Amino acid sequence: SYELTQPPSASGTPGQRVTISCSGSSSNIGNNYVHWYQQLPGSAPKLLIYRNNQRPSGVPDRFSGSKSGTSGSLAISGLRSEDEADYYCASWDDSLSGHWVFGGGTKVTVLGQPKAAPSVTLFPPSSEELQANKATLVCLISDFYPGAVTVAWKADSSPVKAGVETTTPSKQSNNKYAASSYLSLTPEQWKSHRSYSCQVTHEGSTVEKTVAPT
Amino acid sequence: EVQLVQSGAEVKKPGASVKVSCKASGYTFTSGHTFPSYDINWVRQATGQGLEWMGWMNPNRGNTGYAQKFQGRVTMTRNTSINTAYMELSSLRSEDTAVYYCARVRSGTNYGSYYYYYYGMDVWGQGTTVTVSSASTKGPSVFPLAPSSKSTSGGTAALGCLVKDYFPEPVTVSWNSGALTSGVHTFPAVLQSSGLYSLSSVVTVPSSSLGTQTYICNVNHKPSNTKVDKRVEPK
Amino acid sequence: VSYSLCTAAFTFTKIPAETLHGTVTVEVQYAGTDGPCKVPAQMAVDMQTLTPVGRLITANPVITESTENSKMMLELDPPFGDSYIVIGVGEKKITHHWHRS
Repeated sequence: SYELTQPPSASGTPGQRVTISCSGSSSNIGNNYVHWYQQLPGSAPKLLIYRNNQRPSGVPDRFSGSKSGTSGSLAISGLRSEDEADYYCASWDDSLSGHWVFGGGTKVTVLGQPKAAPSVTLFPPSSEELQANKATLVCLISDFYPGAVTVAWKADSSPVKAGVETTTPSKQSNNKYAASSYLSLTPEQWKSHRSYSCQVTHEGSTVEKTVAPT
Repeated sequence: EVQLVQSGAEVKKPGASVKVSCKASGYTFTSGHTFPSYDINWVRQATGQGLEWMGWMNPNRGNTGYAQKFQGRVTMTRNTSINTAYMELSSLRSEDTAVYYCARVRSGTNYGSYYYYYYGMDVWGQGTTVTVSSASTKGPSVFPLAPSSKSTSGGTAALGCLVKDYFPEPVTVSWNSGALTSGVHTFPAVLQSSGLYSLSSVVTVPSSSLGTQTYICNVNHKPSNTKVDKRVEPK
Repeated sequence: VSYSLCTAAFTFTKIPAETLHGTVTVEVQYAGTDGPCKVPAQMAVDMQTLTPVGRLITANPVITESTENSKMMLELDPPFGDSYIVIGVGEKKITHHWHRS
């Protein structure tokens, strides 16, 4: 559990000012400092603001911080798409032996780009994998925006929830998102149905792909 | 310039212990009464979760302070002659699966027995993944994801490789030995209830080249010292 | 303006010093940033009850800075005989045994 309180998520459109609160108590923020860390996707955290309002060398001044009482605030002025990241506040708590306390982190989403329906690609189990007595359906989902999708699997027309693994969406170089989903079956289950479908729902619209043993 | 470089990924069984190293460069690791004094702290993060403090170590005298959660199974040391700090975590449970970071912070001020920090963690190592699982290392089976007319749009075709049932992370996938980078996407891995990972790498190529160009995915799973090359063809 | 008690650790930065009046001056460094805040200061002979003895000469002893490691000085009027200078509260309080006269 996290001993600082910050909102799990924040959002803004490019150019907007986004502020992130970080609430502590008198034994951390009250009598110490607030520092902030930015964690880009797939990256290590980096120091963004220290000692309430100081910017490390190389951090643009559109990032600012403040502290008041037992709480602090991170302000991201002139929000940019690359500001999409997790932001962590931190403080040194002096209760008993002293320990670093952290916020639970705030995911900032920057909504700056036009909507894009997903491209869906569904692969059936290969003959090789069937010969290995296994079967995996692979549903690749790319080029969607915003980065929220839900995946539903169908055997003929019945939902399938067992043996499903789907990855969290991540941003590609084309600034759109991608995800993947897996349906594990036995070869007999695969052959015992006329078709299987990967149904991807994005912003209230569903894109479907279907494969058949034959 | 200042850099913290950590040792490589680790895989361990429940009950084991792991020792992670962190080599500092770009500044003088110890003060010697002249250079600015910096401690090495350690912070870990399970995938999709927050930051969790483990402890601090002043490399000048080697004194330490550990978070209450890890007291009794953690040890932070350093070899000053090679600018390297170490973190050793014992009695590994699966909940210890996480990325372990070392981080630098200006040494605190002593108030008797009490340590006070007034600066942020200003440089972080690249992290080291520690995987704690009862699974044993296993190389992947690579299956082709063959393009058909169903995997084809306009003039482009999607083809790929399914990298199935390996442990632990990671695998890297290249295409045509690195020569093919455009249109290549390697997806994050899933962890199946078997404790084994799987992932896919896919390429979008012009459908016309399916009869003229060869496509090979090169799958490398260094933890098991396994390299697979698989040619993906249309039928 | 109204100060709340300082919450972080103190530490003596010099040996407490007897004045010409038989009082004692102490200089303390303060670890917190919640300044300006009131320095907890008293004499005691019973270290488990901390019942006050003597008195404070300094009216309103305060840390004035809102940053760490600032130094302040205060003056106490110790009872005759043996007692303790006590700065701070809780497990972080610092003490110094004093003998007057």
